[PDB]
Amino acid sequence: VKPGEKFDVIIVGLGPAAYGAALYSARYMLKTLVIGETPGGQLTEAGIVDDYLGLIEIQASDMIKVFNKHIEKYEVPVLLDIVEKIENRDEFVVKTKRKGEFKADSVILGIGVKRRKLGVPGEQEFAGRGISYCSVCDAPLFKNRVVAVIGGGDSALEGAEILSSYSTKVYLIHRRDTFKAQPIYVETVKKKPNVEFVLNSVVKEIKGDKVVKQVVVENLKTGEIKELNVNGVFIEIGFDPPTDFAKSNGIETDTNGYIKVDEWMRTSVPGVFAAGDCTSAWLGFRQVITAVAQGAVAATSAYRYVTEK
Amino acid sequence: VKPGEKFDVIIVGLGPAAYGAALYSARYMLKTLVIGETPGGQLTEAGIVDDYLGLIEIQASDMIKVFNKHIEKYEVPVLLDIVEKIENREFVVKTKRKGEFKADSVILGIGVKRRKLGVPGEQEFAGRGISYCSVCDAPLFKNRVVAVIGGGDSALEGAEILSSYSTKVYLIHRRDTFKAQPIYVETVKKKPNVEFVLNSVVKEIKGDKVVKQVVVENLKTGEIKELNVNGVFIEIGFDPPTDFAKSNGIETDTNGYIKVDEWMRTSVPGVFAAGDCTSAWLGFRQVITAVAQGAVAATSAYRYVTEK
Ligand SMILES: NC(=O)c1ccc[n+]([C@@H]2O[C@H](COP(=O)([O-])OP(=O)(O)OC[C@H]3O[C@@H](n4cnc5c(N)ncnc54)[C@H](OP(=O)(O)O)[C@@H]3O)[C@@H](O)[C@H]2O)c1
Ligand SMILES: NC(=O)c1ccc[n+]([C@@H]2O[C@H](COP(=O)([O-])OP(=O)(O)OC[C@H]3O[C@@H](n4cnc5c(N)ncnc54)[C@H](OP(=O)(O)O)[C@@H]3O)[C@@H](O)[C@H]2O)c1
Repeated sequence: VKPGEKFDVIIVGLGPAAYGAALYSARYMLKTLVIGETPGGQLTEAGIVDDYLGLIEIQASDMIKVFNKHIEKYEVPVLLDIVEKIENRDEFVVKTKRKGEFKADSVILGIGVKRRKLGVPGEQEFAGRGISYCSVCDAPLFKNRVVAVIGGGDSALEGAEILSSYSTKVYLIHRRDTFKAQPIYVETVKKKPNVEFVLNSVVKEIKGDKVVKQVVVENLKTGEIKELNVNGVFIEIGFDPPTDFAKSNGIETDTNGYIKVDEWMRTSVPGVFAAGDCTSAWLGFRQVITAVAQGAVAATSAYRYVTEK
Repeated sequence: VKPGEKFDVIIVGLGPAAYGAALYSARYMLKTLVIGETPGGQLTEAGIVDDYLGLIEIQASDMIKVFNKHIEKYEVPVLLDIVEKIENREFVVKTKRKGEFKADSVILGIGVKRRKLGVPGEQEFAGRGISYCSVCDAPLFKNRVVAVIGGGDSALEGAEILSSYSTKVYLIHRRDTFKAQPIYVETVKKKPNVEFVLNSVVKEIKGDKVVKQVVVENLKTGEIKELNVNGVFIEIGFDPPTDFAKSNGIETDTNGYIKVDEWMRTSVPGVFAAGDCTSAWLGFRQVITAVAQGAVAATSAYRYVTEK
């Protein structure tokens, strides 16, 4: 591909939603270009994926390999870079951090979201070695083990509820006295015999040997520091939507800051579609299967928009 | 399993949506039971599947096998039978010949039934050049001549994508007008390699090992023509499970599909649905989206049960 050159559609991102959209866009014979920074997106920080039907207990690394090979069978050009802006015109102009500008009749955003990190020692050290950011995804991996879940929202509460059906013991560590998660989940989890609430507390450090062995916690009231032996730590403290990219490109966001889409993945800007974690659809529920399917839908909406145009 | 046993969730159907919901249901630790008549559902009539990301050019029969192995890894019991009734008494699911089962929730993945055409050769050339899905199989017919039967959105969109891959397309329709959206008609109309064959019907499909011709009859003149084609795409629609829905107190939309909101919730609390029996992404009949809706319906089933 050459700086310049127009495409029927340019896909921003290289996570599951992006591959999903790429596969369908290429199969509809739209001239397609994928521009994204990290191949696999969040799959780069996953370990074993067993929630994508048909790809049994597959290594995330292998999942990325086969997703890329699948779109490469259709010869979709993939540029590894960052999209800086998406300019409206008649036709779209998409600027990258290096590779230049490209034109397109439609654009599909699969930019994902940034996971919020605790920012404490041991966090990167043990990522993928006892630390997970997805309870629904990795809970089955902790049957009869001891774990801690960190946060006080719907995903931390639902995480603890799921982990309670697998783990011997679950510590729900949250920094406030109260929870913003739905009261229903709170009441539900409190009633669990193997769940212990550790309120007004924050994690100070995550320790271990080859893997996680303990979480050091500080009670923010009593200043008291204590160590809990755990086999795993699930960080469920939320995400940062790409509200700045959206606003910066004239794209409407919902009341949560996510890219606003309708059923068929259409954004507020005619000709611009979006898929995966960056959208308002199925907020909360972030899985590979749903992002890949939303990509197929976004690609379908772009095909209809381009062919009708 | 045994009649009378209780489950957290019972999934009806054994298609991609059902596999999808069973996978997430078992992983949420919901005691799960799948009751479906035909394993793989519509996948039974497909050939190579190359639109489900990560499963490259896989035979539909092998997609069915790995889908089943994925849920059997979680020991989800599968009962091969037909669900006759779903009653709210918790739920009591009545099957045709295996008894009744109890459940706190139910996920419907019953799909739709393809409208049969029924013309000589249709059976003789199954998998032999006859397809029931233009978007799925178009890439397999690059530089080949094909015919598309139908006059709706499916047929027109099919003729549109096939016009891009194929040499030429014969759009054969029995009416003088189209049931497809006007925008679809004018778009196809502008494709130089799409030839409308209106007020016409297919009389039969011929070939040797594979399809080689289609015999069409003009309803207004009785004239007959043999058209040489390498492929025949039958796009005449599907019949939703309206009657099943109404018989079970489930609301349907204006097209007769089971109505669901964004979370795959039907009009009945505790009853969810996924895949092409639902009103969501109506007409988009893809394995990938059906599997995803199953994950969503299993998640809504999970939230419902844990909160009950
Ligand atoms: N309907 C459902 O079943 C469901 C399930 C899961 C998620 N969701 C949705 O998805 C969205 C995001 O879910 P979410 O619960 O992950 O995000 P969230 O609603 O933002 O809650 C996460 C919480 O973690 C805490 N936290 C943040 N940074 C922290 C830090 N550095 N150290 C310790 N604690 C920290 C915060 O609590 P404080 O700021 O209060 O201290 C924060 O609000 C929500 O809008 C939610 O409704 C829905
Ligand atoms: N919005 C979109 O872009 C889109 C795209 C694809 C599919 N869809 C959805 O998919 C659903 C079903 O597919 P569809 O729209 O193609 O079905 P459809 O709306 O029923 O149109 C198919 C047509 O095939 C003709 N036909 C039926 N039986 C026939 C036979 N035995 N011999 C010859 N011709 C026959 C019929 O025309 P006559 O009855 O007039 O003879 C029939 O209306 C739709 O209801 C729609 O919601 C939507």
